[PDB]
Amino acid sequence: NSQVFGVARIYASFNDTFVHVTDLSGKETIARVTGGMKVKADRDESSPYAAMLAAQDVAAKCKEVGITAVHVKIRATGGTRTKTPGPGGQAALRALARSGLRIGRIEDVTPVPSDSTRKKGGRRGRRL
Amino acid sequence: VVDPFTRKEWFDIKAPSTFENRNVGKTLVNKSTGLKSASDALKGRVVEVCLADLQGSEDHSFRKIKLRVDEVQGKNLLTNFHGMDFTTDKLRSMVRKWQTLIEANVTVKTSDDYVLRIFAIAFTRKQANQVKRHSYAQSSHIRAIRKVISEILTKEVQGSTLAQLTSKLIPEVINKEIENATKDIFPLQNIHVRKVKLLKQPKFDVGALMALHGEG
Amino acid sequence: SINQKLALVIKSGKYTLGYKSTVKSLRQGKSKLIIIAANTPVLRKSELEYYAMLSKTKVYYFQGGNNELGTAVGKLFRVGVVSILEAGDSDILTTL
Amino acid sequence: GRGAPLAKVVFRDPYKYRLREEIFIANEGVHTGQFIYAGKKASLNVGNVLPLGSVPEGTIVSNVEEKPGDRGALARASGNYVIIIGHNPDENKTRVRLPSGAKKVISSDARGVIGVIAGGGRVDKPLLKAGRAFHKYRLKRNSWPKTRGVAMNPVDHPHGGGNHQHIGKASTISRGAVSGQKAGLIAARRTGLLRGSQKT
Amino acid sequence: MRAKWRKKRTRRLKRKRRKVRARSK
Amino acid sequence: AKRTKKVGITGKYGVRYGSSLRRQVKKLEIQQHARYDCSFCGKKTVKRGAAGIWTCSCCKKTVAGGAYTVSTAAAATVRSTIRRLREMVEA
Amino acid sequence: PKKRASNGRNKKGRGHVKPVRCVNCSKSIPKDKAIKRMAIRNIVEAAAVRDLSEASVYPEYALPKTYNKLHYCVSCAIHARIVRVRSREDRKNRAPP
Amino acid sequence: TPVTLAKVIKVLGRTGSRGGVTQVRVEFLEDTSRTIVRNVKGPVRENDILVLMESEREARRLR
RNA sequence: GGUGAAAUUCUUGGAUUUAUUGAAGACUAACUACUGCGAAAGCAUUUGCCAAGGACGUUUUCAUUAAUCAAGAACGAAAGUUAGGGGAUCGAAGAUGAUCAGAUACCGUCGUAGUCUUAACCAUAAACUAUGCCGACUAGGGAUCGGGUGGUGUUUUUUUAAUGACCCACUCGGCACCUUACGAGAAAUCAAAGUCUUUGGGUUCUGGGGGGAGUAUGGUCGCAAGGCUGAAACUUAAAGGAAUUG
Repeated sequence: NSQVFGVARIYASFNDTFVHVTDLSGKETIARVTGGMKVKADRDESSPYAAMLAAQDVAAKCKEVGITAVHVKIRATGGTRTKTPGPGGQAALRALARSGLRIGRIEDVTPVPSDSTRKKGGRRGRRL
Repeated sequence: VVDPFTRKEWFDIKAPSTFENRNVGKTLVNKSTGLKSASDALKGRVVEVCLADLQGSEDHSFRKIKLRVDEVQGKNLLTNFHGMDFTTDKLRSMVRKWQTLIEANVTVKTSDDYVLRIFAIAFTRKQANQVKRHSYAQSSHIRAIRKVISEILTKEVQGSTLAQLTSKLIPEVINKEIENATKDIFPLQNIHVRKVKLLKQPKFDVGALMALHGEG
Repeated sequence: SINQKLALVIKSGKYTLGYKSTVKSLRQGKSKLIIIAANTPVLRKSELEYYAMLSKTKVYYFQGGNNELGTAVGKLFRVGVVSILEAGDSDILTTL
Repeated sequence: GRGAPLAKVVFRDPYKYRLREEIFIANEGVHTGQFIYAGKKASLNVGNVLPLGSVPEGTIVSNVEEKPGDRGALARASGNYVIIIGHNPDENKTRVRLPSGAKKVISSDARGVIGVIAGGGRVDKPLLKAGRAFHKYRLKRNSWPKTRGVAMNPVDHPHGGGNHQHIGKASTISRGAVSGQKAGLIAARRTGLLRGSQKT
Repeated sequence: MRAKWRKKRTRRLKRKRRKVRARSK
Repeated sequence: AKRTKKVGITGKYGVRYGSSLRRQVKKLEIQQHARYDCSFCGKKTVKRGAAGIWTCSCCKKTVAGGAYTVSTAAAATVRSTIRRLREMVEA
Repeated sequence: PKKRASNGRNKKGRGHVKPVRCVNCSKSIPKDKAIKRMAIRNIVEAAAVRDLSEASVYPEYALPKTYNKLHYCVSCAIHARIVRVRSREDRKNRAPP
Repeated sequence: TPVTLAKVIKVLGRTGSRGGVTQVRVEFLEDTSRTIVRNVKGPVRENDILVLMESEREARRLR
């Protein structure tokens, strides 16, 4: 068991994805890139292909520093927002598997209230 | 143009020896400098760990432990207990349609002056021939269950400390005595302690931290 | 609760109302329970505590003011202290 | 001249056998005949004089000193109080929020009474009367009545003159104007009716 | 012809109409 | 009998001043001239003396507080939050 | 014409229930009405389970499920195909498939 | 770029908006445990050989 | 960030995320139903007090003490309005950025009043079960909540006992439901909308073609916005209601 652990927070959202790596602690982050900082089209920021490339480069920096096995925490925007992961996290986690790293201990974390503040759209909704 | 991974060190954290796996992993600080120490940037970290990895089993994977960094000793650092939750898949996977959900919490300061706010979740269940579809509870019964759970949690915590609390919360003996203590009111599957929290620490208690540590 | 069994005391047993009559009975040894409304000044409070430590009677701090204690004794005024000589029917003297 | 009443507090002098007296701008709730504990090691009541290191985060304290020892400068008028905001334990400073909504970073050894100054709610009652405002000012200082600068002469004030009562040049006077020119809106960021954000 | 703007134009009908009668009376 | 319909204690302000300001001063004069319940002695025996000063006249006590009542809403939040934080200090 | 004898959905004998916000458009629709679906997903999809089990430590541990109970309104449900509009008679066909 | 060879397992059916893109499951020609859904442009029979510029897209139904 | 795709804005003075800790306010999800309670509006965290309350049980009690209600009174969602104390999130007005032939509109970013609350008004809603209220009878069923009763029933365990839960059968009350029509209806549909030309159990309101018009004016209430009461002149052959075919 010569494998050391880290944490990959994958924040999937309907505008962008986040792939973020920290230690077993929570401060002192390792490396994070997004599809939104990967491609330049401003609508492909939350593409599965975008999260795939972000996972590839996070895996590159991760294998360069030497972190091997990673606890995965995956989440949505949450709160009074969407609650549900977009098209990012799935392709990101698949690409992190196909990288050559090691993945364990996946559990969903996403912030969810005991009946928070109002949602945005105002009683009649985002009627388009 | 600076590349701080030429600066970040590697510290091996150690768990209290209640857990069989004393080793957990390695965190990282920046450089021990004058006026800005790596120990000082290490003083307040909190680590979340899967209790399957600490206990060496697999069935215990539905829990998570929050350890607290408080002391460092020469490329080695000691952790102290800070809180326990379940994991979200397990909490949702328990919570079913068609059964009431008995749920309680109590605050208690222990023998040593850790105060803890400690939670307990229990459900209803069927009884093996129940042709009625759903099996709820009268809410007067849920009152009786909260009373018994408050009594049994304050009894099984108040006369102990962090060490005996850890030794009780690992193998699930408290909810064992709870289930055994309320067979006689309502069925109650999935009796569990889901969330304990430290609130106020005592004075720094690092001798009991060695009473956790220091064997190996 | 305490209100029901105090109403039971005023129904059956016997009492005295008022500070002067309370301390007079407590010198005379005719009383067993002293009930103090919590808005009594701390001097008179601790004075009757000292007299209770002398007399080996039971004492109890009625959780409220003398208005609440007047309602608890069925009178339309304030009672700072009420001294139970004997309950008659209440088990208050046995419990608490 | 205050609305906020006072408490003549009788202390004991530890160094000489006498009774040294001090006057406090009281909080609410404090009363005649009240034991009142001042200093660091005391406990956090309403009426006691803790320092800001030994209050926790988020405590209502009034008559808060500004620098260590200067005997009370902040938050003393009839109904004010200072929230403690959040600390920095080394280099011992505490951040407070001031009754003008201000965020200040003051000395952790600054004292303060705990609570909110008595005589709150004073300005919710209309004066109604020149008579009422007259006695308010004749027990403060001679700054009432105020004749309008546009209804003086031009010699008396920079707005005076004209066959109407109008001003002519813009009435937002800057800070780098000289004295005699500063009588108007002084160095205004913005004017006009605030239908807008608190901007802090 | 239509009734909710019978209604809001009715309250503005009554506003203009009441003001002008309060002028003359 | 019935003295006035809706002005109350403000027959001493007459026909002057505008009815709105007579409303606010009706409410606040009721408050600052009404008696209160002294918790120190359980008697309805208080009056105002000045802004803040509230005296009980039977048991001859004084207590500082709001300019027009025995207590304000701000001081209610203050006593509860001091009681909370002092309890968690105890804890 | 009264289209439904259930009026929408099932109060039958309360008065006011609390309202709740549609997931897709945040319409504040009361909880009695307002299409409920409980959707669970595995955190990984169907094609990546073998991939992750091939690339995992801690052999044969578990694989947990995201749960979510999506509320929906009428407008969003019928617009996004959770619901189809049904014939006059099968309106009473209360059976999920 | 390590180009990917593939071999047809079975077609599913022409989807897309205008209809002109079929979906086929293919096996990577060296890993018989790994087959994958894949959008193809022209006409695809069974058991023939595909070329891929990447292997980890596995795109979905198009409308 | 944000979107249908964008731009307003925020960013090397480190924005978003991460972590730690604290504060602030509202909220009370997952349990969450063709379930409960309340006169209704309405009410979902624990615990305590405060008083209430329906139903059940009753070889108790009093013995018509009732049913329905003009004038009259209480409560009365939310928006309002009068001053506080709060004031986080969402957010009419407003600001902009979009979309457009134009957008003072939907979409985007904010933003006051509000949201919250204490004290005081207001008295309205699709306050909708669009079905007055009390009564008696008329048809099949299975689940449901609360109370009761029975069972050579089950279980819990320490051992049968004490329950408590579960099962079977009944009964009263309860929110509903599923089938048929003896019936009702103009019809959708209905266990009440049935027991109506074969027409009458007690009783309260309401409507009399559509507009005009909830306007006029008189009256009262209200700080005000407005409430309750409320026509006429004149105009028009329709306004409509379930249902069939296109």
